[PDB]
Amino acid sequence: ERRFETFSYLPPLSDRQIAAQIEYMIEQGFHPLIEFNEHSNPEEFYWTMWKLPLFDCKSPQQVLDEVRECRSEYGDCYIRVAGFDNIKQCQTVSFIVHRP
Amino acid sequence: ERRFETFSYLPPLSDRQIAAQIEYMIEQGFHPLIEFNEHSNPEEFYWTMWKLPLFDCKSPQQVLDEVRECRSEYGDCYIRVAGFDNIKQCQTVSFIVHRP
Amino acid sequence: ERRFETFSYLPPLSDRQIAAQIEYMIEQGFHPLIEFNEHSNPEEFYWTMWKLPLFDCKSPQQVLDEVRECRSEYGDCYIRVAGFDNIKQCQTVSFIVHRP
Amino acid sequence: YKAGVKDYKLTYYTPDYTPKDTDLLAAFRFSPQPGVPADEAGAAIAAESSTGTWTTVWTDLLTDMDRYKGKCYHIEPVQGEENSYFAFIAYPLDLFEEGSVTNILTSIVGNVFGFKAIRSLRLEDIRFPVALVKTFQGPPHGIQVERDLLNKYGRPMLGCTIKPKLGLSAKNYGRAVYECLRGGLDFTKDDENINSQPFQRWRDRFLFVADAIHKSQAETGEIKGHYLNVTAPTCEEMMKRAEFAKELGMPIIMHDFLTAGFTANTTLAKWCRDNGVLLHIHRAMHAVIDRQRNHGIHFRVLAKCLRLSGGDHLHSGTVVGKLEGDKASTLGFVDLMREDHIEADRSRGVFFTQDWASMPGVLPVASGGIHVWHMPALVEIFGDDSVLQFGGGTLGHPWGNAPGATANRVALEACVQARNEGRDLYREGGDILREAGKWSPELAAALDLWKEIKFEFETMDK
Amino acid sequence: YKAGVKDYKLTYYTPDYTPKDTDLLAAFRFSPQPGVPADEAGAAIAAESSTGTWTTVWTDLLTDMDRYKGKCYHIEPVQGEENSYFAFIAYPLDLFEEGSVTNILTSIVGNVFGFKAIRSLRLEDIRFPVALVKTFQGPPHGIQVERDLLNKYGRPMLGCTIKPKLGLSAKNYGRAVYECLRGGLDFTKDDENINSQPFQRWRDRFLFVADAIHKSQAETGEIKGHYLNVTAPTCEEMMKRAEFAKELGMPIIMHDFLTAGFTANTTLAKWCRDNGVLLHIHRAMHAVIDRQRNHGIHFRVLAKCLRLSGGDHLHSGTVVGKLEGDKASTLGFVDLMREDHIEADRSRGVFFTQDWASMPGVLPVASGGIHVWHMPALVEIFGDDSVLQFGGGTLGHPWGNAPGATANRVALEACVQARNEGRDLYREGGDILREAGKWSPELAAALDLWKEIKFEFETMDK
Amino acid sequence: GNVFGFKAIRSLRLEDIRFPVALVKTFQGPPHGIQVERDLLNKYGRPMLGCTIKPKLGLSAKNYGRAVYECLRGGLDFTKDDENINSQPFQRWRDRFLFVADAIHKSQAETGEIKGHY
Repeated sequence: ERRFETFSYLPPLSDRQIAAQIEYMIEQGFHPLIEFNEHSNPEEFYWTMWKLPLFDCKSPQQVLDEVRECRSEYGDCYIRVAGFDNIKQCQTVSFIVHRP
Repeated sequence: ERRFETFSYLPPLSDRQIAAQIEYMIEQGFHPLIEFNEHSNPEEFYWTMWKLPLFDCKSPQQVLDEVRECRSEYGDCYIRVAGFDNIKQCQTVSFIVHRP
Repeated sequence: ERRFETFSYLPPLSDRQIAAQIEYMIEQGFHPLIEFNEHSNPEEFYWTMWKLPLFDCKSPQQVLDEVRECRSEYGDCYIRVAGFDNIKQCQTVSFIVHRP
Repeated sequence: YKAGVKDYKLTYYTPDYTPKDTDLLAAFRFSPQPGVPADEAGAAIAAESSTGTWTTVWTDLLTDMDRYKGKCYHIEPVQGEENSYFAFIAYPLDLFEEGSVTNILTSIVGNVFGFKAIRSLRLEDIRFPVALVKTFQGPPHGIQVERDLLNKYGRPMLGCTIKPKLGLSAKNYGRAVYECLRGGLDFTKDDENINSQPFQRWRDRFLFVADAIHKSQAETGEIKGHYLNVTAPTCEEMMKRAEFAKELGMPIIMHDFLTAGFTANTTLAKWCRDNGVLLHIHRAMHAVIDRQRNHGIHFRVLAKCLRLSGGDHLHSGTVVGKLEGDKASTLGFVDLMREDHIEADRSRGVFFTQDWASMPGVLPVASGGIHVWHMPALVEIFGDDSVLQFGGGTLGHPWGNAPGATANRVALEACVQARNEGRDLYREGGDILREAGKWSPELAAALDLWKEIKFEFETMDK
Repeated sequence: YKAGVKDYKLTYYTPDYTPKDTDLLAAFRFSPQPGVPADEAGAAIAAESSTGTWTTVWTDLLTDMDRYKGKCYHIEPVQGEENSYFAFIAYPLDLFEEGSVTNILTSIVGNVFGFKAIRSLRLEDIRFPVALVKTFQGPPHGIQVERDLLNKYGRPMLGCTIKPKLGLSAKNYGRAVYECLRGGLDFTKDDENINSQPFQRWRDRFLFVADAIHKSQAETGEIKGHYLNVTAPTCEEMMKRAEFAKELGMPIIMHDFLTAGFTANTTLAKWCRDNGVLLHIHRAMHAVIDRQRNHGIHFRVLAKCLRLSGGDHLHSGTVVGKLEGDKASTLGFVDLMREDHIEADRSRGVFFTQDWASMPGVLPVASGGIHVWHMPALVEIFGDDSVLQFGGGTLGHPWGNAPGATANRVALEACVQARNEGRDLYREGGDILREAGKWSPELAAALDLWKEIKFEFETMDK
Repeated sequence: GNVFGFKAIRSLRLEDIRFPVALVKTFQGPPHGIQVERDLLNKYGRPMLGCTIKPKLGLSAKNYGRAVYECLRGGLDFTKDDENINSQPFQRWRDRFLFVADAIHKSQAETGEIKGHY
């Protein structure tokens, strides 16, 4: 079966664990980012972005609502969440949230 | 006529000018050195040394006596005087004193 | 002063010391060889040979007589002796016996 | 000019001297013979390394000796031991050649170690001034660029070693590699001494490994690599092997730095930077040079030298594994390896404030004698940015290879998630592992079989 | 197939085995932790070097392990010490790659030294089978060809180092070399750590040394040479330096074998054989690796490895000098270096009969802290075929350089003549030296000045 | 690069640059320097002398060589080509190089002093 990087061998993640993941994303200053894509080749690097990184994050419910909207409009595509760092300039967290 | 480097187009230097030369030699802390050689090719760099540099120089007459001894023992060879610097590591003054 | 390889710093060797050289030659099984030459350049390796090595040497007086004969016939040339080894296949001792 | 023998302590003992931001410092731990004053011995260590000689010569007066001479500016005793002292030595920058590690090593540790007046000697730390560190090339890629190229975030990288040491032909090597790749692993390695033998030539091994990697990557959907060994007798042979490794499109190769030489390693780092292939470095022979406590070279100096020469991956001990390593020193020199600004802390084995000037980091690697039960504690010590290789932790699964790889990956990811959620790894590792193995039978089997093995041995280097 | 952990001693302890003329043998001296049986430790030593691992995997059954596994066939206790034993180990020939020293070193001493179950370990000797030694290149020229090319017979060769170590410009370097050469010496050498510095670039040093060599050779009438250093950070740089050294017609160059790596050294030996320029090998860093008695590598194994890789001159201690060396071991491994057939003799530190199969010899070299009074005894120990280098024995002459060179040459000639005639050097050396110095004032001055210095220090390695 | 073309500035001029040691250690530096040049050319105690060939252009190869030889034999040390002489229809670079080399060799043999030409 095709696999999709880390956290891809666990049974599907529950919403509460995703909320904990997001709060840990915000805890040390990483900012969220939402990407969607049609294909899942392993030689492609860039994915399509959605709005901008949410610099004014104040609660996990905001990012959860944004992911819900992302599924609402483009549900027929792979949808994933990444996290960004502004000190070392390198993303650190990447996992798949919405599978078709 | 074959020339012999610096100070080689003048009438022969008198002894008093040599003494003044040597005084300026020792004024800035340069140390004398005596070389004698047979041929005067312009592709040869090294010459045969005589004793050691006179680190305990106290008077021009000492180097004059050294040149006199050098002429006494090897008068059939070109005899020249050089000066060394201990901080810039490169010699600065060179001229011919005794011609065949 | 021009030098002539080994044993070129001593006063000329006496005959008794040459005899000592010869019995040392024969003691470990080296054989003598006599060569003569005109020039003494250091860029030349081979020298002209004189008959054959004396394999059946029995006394140093024989080598001394051979050197005397070589001086008698070709006295106007540098004359030297050498020792040969038949085990390791390499000459070991070489020195000048007749200077000009 | 006055010739003769001259005592050292009058010329090479200046405690009023102050280090500059340009000078290069070194720290020695030494024990002298009875009847030898400590200060004279320290003067000897300083003098014999830069310009010393047992008798003065006339040429000594033809240069400015005071500008170049090494200096020993601090001698202190260490608590708890007798006739053992620390000596600090400083060198001006005009002493060394730009951009060469070999010259530095020869100049510093060339002759001093064979001195009569010293019972034992051991170099401890080296401070690299910024003006010198700017000259060197640095690691070919670093950490950030490697992570970006390989597209792997949020978890430590995983690896395994092919077993046994030798005995396999090319096709079976490829078969084992393919089976281990498809289970859920990322990296697999050739073993240190496999270069080219009568039973298995190198070209066939390269070809079969490339084919297996391609097939597994197509099957699963993950960027998968494998270290191809390159260690060769001559520069030409190593260059040829590297060119062939590039041609097939493999993304990573390995090399032994200490046993092949810093010259070859530097040229390989330069070439692999020019052609953009990741470099993996193995620390073979290091046990010969760092085992003892009183004689030899501590590993951290070699780590700094390697980070100067070039390399992305570096073996760094296992703490709880089968090879010698103490937790404090391991953490200290790991932080020396990765970070950019490290302040002095004698508690962790670092002696001088060292700044790298934005030179990229080098990934540490833990390998040797670890299994599933070691996952939690390990993840605590290293942090996220690390590569863990299981020697017998994957192939030893009684179900083959793929079940072992799957169990290893699930265990590691469960530990990273447990720390991610906010739990304490050290205190609850057993519970996390049991809960993780509740639903995946392979993890449960590995946990059941490999809970009885522990390695608790006294540390020689204290 | 049955996975799990297994004891080593049940498989790798065969005292009935008999060595063959093909197998490669090694001897270890080891001291284990308390409570560890000796046989188990020897089994572990032979295990982790060839195929062993802490658990058994399925792939172990895919090949004929018994054909490749190492074997430990003799463990004995050494008299005078406790918990210290000799362990002999044998390896089949199919373990090693033909014509490479790096692979042999990595396979033998790669990981065993870092074992937890061992308190101390030291490799003592290596036996090279003929079938393997036939593969390697051997020294570029040897002894006989070198002597024939340089046209020097009947006396040991002489040399001198340029001092101070660093701080001289190019022209002063050339002048010092010319003065040292015209006095009557044969070789002058750069120091070990002079490669290229901000004060003295390499091209100017090469040019000026070449000019001095040419002028002195024209003046005196004897073939004179000089060791030009080559140690470089990359293979390309070293190749360029070698090409330039060839272009000017210099007959000899030098290289640091241990600190640059065996790969670079092998490629340099191959190039030197191809272009016919004599190769000089220095022995830097050796004191890091051979100093202690319980941990490290004894020098003679490095000497054998170097003789396999390639080299004409090799540093070999001084016995009475300022560097560590014991008379028995020095003589034993010197005879190991030069001769062709050597039988076992435990009194000289050689353990196995070794045959070179007509591979040419390598000239030993003694240098460091010697002067005129050491001439007789020295000539007694080494024999005729040797090269002696005086560090401070020539430039330290109170009359400059040429008087020192003349004194050295007269002293060496007088000693070789005294032994040549039939006198005993050891008992009459003072009389020979005084008689020789009767007529040449320089020798008398050197004898008068340098009779008060003696280096009598206890030997660490006993 | 771009600062000099700004609007809010009527005039601008860079005055000095400080190079940190960490950066200056990277560069190659001059090929030889002063000390090595003086040692190679064997000239001490006096400033070096030089001369330009005039007129600017219009000389063939042989007249160029003759002028250089005549000026060199008088007691000078260096003679130079002029800035814009690279290669023209009246005088190419190979002939000029050959003739200047011949003149240098002959003058050096005649006088006994090391002589050069840019």
